[PDB]
Amino acid sequence: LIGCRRAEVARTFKEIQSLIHVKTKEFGKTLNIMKNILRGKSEDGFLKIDTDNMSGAQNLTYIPRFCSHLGLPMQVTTSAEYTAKKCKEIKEIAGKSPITIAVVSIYLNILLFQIPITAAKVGQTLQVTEGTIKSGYKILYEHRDKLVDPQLIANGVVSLDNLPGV
Amino acid sequence: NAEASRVYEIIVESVVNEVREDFENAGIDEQTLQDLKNIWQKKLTETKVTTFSWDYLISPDENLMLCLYDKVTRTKARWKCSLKDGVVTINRNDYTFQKAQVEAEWV
Amino acid sequence: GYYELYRRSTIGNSLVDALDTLISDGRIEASLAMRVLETFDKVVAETLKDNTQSKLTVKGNLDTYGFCDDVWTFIVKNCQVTVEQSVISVDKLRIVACNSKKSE
Amino acid sequence: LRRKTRQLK
Amino acid sequence: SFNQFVDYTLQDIICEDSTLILEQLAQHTTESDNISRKYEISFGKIYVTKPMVNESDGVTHALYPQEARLRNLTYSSGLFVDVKKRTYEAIDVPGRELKYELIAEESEGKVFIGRLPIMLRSKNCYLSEATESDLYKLKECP
Amino acid sequence: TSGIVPTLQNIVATVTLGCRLDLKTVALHARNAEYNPKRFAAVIMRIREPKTTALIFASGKMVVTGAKSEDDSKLASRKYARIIQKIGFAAKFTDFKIQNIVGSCDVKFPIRLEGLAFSHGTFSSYEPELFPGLIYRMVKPKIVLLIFVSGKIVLTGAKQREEIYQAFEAIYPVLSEFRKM
Amino acid sequence: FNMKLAINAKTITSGLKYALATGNWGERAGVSQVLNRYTYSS
Repeated sequence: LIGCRRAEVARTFKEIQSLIHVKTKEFGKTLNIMKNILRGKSEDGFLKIDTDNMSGAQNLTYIPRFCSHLGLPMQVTTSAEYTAKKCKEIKEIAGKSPITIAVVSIYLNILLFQIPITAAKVGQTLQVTEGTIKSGYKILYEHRDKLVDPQLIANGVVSLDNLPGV
Repeated sequence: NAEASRVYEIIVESVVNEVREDFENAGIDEQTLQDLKNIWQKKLTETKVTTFSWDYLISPDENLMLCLYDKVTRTKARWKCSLKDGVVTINRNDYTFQKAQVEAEWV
Repeated sequence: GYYELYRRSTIGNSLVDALDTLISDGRIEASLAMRVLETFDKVVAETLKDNTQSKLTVKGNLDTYGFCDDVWTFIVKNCQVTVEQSVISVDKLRIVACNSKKSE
Repeated sequence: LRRKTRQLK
Repeated sequence: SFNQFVDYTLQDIICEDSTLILEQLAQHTTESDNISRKYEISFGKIYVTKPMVNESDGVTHALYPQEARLRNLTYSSGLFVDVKKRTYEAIDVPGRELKYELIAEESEGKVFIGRLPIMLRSKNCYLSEATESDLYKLKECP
Repeated sequence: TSGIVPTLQNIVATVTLGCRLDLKTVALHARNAEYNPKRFAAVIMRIREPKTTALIFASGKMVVTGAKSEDDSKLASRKYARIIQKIGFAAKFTDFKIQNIVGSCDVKFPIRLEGLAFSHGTFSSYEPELFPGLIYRMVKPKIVLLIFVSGKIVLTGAKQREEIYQAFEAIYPVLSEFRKM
Repeated sequence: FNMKLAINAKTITSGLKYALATGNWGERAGVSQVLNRYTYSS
């Protein structure tokens, strides 16, 4: 996980748990201890500026891989990346896990681009509860104007009425 | 309760059907089973409950319940008790069940 | 061996009030007494699970609760019960319960 | 002491 | 030769060593654990994708030979075999012949086994079905 | 300075009763006493008036949790020891040491947690996959803090009041700089 | 038992890639050669 985060290519905890059968508590404690001793060795040796490489969220780096798992086109992926970037401004979902934020942004832009993929398929592919995805879409329906890229709706490729209401 | 009545009926019938071989293995007379059933029925009738046809320390005519629990979970105040296979004697009236969801809040 | 709870019930106390008479009359020995009580407990446990279909559930306020020797004791007060509906208000109710794990 | 697992062609 | 290899020889190589059986003996000191297990992993049909590439971040996209030459990639396609898992159990009675039965754990399921490099203008390659204008669009010389 | 003082919600303390205790009898005779030796090697009791919970061990060691103030924990330990006196054991009260004082508060503004984790990276560990709160480990005093997007702050690991209060007073300027909207 | 750990796809991938990148055919040299692009007839 540290090697994935350092190369700006970070996977999630679920990925590493899918490969390595390790309990969540011991893996988190081990990650914390190794981050502490890595910072200590950096201070003792060559000091390294983090510049958002040990970032806990890193939700911009999950959008292309998660869109590839669903077989989405690129413009859906960049719209989802913009939506996930603008989701940080929303204080109601700022505490959500970045996997859930990425998934609800992807699902919002799937409904925006009329891609025929159901919430059940997104939940099955990315192992997020369908109720969680539906609640995230419901809580993001009030902020439709800020999340959707203004230049996309300006060019007319997508329109805000395509999103079903709650 | 007629359901408790037939439950107690099959209790007394199964007991007096099963005790007989123990009484014969003990060698005592067969009348010791019949009068036992008779006095058991007289005491159930004089119990007058069920119809028949025959400073912090712990220290009959009491509402109690005897049962078997599958899982009991505790929260800050609430108590889930999933009791099973019990008999009740509240208000001098007998009841029988298979499941019991007991919820009570801890003060 | 199995659990021993139903002696405190109406049929149980009626039976243990009748075996004491035969104890006093010199009709039953001690060994026969607790083996007939054990087989009565086995009989009531085995036929109380198969051929009954009633239901009960209780809401209330528990006063004193305890778990020792693998039994659960509850003293719930101001409690209302429902059978299968009919509602009964009970001022105080005592619960004694055991595990489904077999002893010995 | 017996081998726990073995190959089967 | 390459089309013969992809169309027929890959399945033959898969089917020649498809079954993989591991017999776990009972190894029982007492007769309580006199059960022997037999785990079988069997490969089935092999599937080949169109040529593709996975990047660092995990996004996988269709790879065309012009991009593979420029980015120093390998023009390859994925191989996926169907794997069925069999678990057998037998009562290990000495003298009595073992008779194994399924415990209905027959879980089966394409699994990725590797990347076969694709010869250009072969049947798996994108350029085989491309017309002259399609080749000019892909910056491939006709 | 800060306009709000944190309020305590749990104080964990210990008492040495100084006598070997038979956990079998204290479970049967005390009212709210739970003893499951397979599950746990102690007896759990709780009494209503301080809303606390005592873990009593065979060696006479005692743990009191759930108290709001140190006087409340002292009174709770007093009454549990009085229960042990009334149950038939010579449990002399010997010492009372409070180990944990966890208190919560609210700064009443949203917090940018990723920026706080990036800036004070030597004391912070933000992993929103596991837990949605930031773990800030102050070196002086040794108080750990759970920081949230709603502004709720949980200060944990204090021995008396003058660690959690100054921990909040020191953590307020480094959270006032991070504001959302 | 993890199937992702059971089947190491890098074995097949690296074996084919190594035997095609180098001329070595095993584990015969010169089997794979860099294609000549001096002229079309070449």
